[PDB]
Amino acid sequence: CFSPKIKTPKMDTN
Amino acid sequence: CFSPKIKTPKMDTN
Amino acid sequence: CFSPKIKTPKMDTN
Amino acid sequence: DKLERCVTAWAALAPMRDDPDINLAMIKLRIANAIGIDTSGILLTEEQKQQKMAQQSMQMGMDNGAAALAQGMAAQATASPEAMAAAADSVGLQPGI
Amino acid sequence: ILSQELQLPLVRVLLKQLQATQQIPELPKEAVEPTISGRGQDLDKLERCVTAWAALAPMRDDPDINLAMIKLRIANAIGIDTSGILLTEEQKQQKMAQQSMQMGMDNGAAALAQGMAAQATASPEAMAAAADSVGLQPGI
Amino acid sequence: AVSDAIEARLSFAFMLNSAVQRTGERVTAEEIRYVASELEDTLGGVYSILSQELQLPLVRVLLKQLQATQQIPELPKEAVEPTISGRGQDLDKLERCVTAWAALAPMRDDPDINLAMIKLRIANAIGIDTSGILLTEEQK
Amino acid sequence: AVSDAIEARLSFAFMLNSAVQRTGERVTAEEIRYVASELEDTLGGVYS
Amino acid sequence: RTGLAEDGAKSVYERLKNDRAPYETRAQNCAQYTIPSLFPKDSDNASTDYQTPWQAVGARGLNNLASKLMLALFPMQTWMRLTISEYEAKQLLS
Amino acid sequence: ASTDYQTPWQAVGARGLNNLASKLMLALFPMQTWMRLTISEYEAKQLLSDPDGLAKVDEGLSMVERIIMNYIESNSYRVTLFEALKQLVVAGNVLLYLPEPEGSNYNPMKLYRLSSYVVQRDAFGNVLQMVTRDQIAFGALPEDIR
Amino acid sequence: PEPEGSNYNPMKLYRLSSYVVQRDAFGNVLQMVTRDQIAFGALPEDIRKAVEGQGGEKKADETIDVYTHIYLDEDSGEYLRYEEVEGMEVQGSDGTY
Amino acid sequence: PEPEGSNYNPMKLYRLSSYVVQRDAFGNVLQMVTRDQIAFGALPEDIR
Repeated sequence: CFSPKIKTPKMDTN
Repeated sequence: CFSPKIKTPKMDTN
Repeated sequence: CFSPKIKTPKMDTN
Repeated sequence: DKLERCVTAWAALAPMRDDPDINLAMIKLRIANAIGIDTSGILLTEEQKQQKMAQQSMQMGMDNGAAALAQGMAAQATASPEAMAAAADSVGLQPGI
Repeated sequence: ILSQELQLPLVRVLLKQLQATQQIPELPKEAVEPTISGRGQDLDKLERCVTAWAALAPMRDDPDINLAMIKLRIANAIGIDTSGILLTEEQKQQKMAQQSMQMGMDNGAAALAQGMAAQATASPEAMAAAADSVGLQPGI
Repeated sequence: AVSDAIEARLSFAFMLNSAVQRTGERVTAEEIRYVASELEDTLGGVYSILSQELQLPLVRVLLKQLQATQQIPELPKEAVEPTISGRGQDLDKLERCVTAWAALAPMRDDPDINLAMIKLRIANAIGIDTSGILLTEEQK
Repeated sequence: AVSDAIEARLSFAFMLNSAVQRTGERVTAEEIRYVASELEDTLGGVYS
Repeated sequence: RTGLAEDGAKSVYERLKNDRAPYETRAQNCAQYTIPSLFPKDSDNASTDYQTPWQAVGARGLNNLASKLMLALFPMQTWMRLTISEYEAKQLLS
Repeated sequence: ASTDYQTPWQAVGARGLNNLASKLMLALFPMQTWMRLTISEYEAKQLLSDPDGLAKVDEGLSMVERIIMNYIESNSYRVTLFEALKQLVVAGNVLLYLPEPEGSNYNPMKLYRLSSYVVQRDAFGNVLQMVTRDQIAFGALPEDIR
Repeated sequence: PEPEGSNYNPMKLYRLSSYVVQRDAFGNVLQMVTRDQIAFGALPEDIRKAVEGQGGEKKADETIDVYTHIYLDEDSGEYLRYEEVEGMEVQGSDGTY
Repeated sequence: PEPEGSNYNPMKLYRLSSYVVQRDAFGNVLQMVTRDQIAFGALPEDIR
């Protein structure tokens, strides 16, 4: 259940 | 059962 | 049971 | 001085590199002979010309093969998330993070 | 007169003396020597042809003028020996074949490697075969 | 007049640049350069002794003293020192090869001339040590 | 004349640019540069 | 101490002062006409006045020569080189 | 030591001599290599089979003359050669002795002025014999001579 | 002079009036003597003991003639060196070059 | 003078008429005395 590429435009930092 | 390429962007250092 | 191209990126010396 | 005169004389033959009429090898030998340098080894032997042709062929072959291999190997590494984890475990990386 | 009185007898004696001591190869007996203040003249003649032939370079694609004839007349006008200067018909064919033979290997090596690399990476099991072949191994 | 004449010849002996300035009249740049070359050549005459008399004993003593204090590493015992007005000579030789080798650049794709041989002869003609300049087959 | 002669050699000893300028006559540029180096060279001795 | 040092350092110095005397005389004469204070006499002291020579080429010549020798023998660039015998070194390293 | 050498009334003599020796020194012993070891072309090709072997032969000869040039500079030959050239301008005669090199030590060659040596030479021009004088102190003498 | 660590160690210049050299016709330097006129206060400690031990009271400003003798040794062809003050060799000044 | 912090600390110049130096023939400075003529108000506290 994982995907490698880093996501930056809208997602929250957490 | 193995994959050849290095995985670099998000993988845990392990 | 053989493949022609040399394998270079992740494999070990053996 | 003799060598540098040959190079300048030979460099003058560069414009006619693609000339289909003149035997440029014969002119190059005649130019070197007229200068008076030792002509032994300045001209490539037929086997040496074949070797240079092979080396540049192998240069394109290995360079294209290295590019083609990595693109193909990368595709199999990212084919599935399961194979995606396999690449990490191979190089020593981890999927869980 | 010092060319005849001094230089030429000097060369004549040296040729025989160096032949007796084997310091020079035995001459064909048809070799004459001028003492010239020569080879530089031959180089000067050749340089004129190259420059004159370079004047023909912008007209390489001329459909009217027979450039091969013009080059021969230029070489004759200079006075150099034209034996072997112009490529023979079999020599031009050899250059014709060699040009095709070259990129035959260039595209052949490029095409062979790309397919070979692709089939090596066709499936992970086949990829271990490449590793086991060259001495590599999957499990590291 | 005699005072100027004696002062003129004393000036040349003492390397004074008033010698190229001359007693009077108009002067030219090129001749001043050439006669100044005469001054620097006869300059080498007077310090030729001081190279052996002063420069070498200075270096020999300094080499031993700096070795005793460990300020320099211990010399291999096979190292000799010339005092040269040297390394600049070696740099000049190398720069000549690079320019000479750059003349070979337009014919990089020449199918006839063995460029590797030409570079070796050029390097030999310069006189530099050719060990390692040409790439070995394994390095290539 | 003797005043100019002494003042000329005193100018060189004091590195005055009257020495390159000269008392009279015509002067060229390139000759000044080479003799200006001489003043810069005898400059080395005085602060050594 | 035996040999040359049997007399003693001071005894040797005083005996050889006579041998070096002509060179001192010549040095004083050369200084007299170039730069009198460059090579003072043994009797010269803090009260000695050195007259300027009537000609200036000697002082000008000495300074120019000493400076020009200094640039030739000890320039900013390295004037000594350590050279290893190329054949001997190659016989030691591979 | 007490002799005073008068300046000549004319200056072209000293001026001409120094210029002559310096010009002779520059032409005879320049910074560039002034000698080359030449291998006769025909014999070499009779002993080696490829032009590559002939090229490495020239490399070895080029190395040898570099060592010779390095030896000349490291042993101050140019200092001694310039003095010899000055002696040749005024005397036309000088004897150069090259001592046997002991290791890599400083081994300058000894210059003999015309007043320190004699040579006998036949009309054909061969050196029949030559004697040199060395006036060396007892302490400075080598052990064998001592 | 012998360097002491990184300390400022300028070399000493002796004018012709302060030294003598004996040299044979062959050109070899047989012996050299240098004369130093150094005040008692400025004397090195080793030289100072020689002056003090010999006898008498010397003012700090009083000048002392120090003679350093370098001469060719008969054995080994080396230079033996020592400093002499007031007719007596200084202890520890002996050396070889 | 010894620098007190970052204050303005120019170095003092003594002309030949304001100091004496004694030097042996070897060239060492045995001793040297400087003379300062300072007013009572301008004197430092310790000298005052």
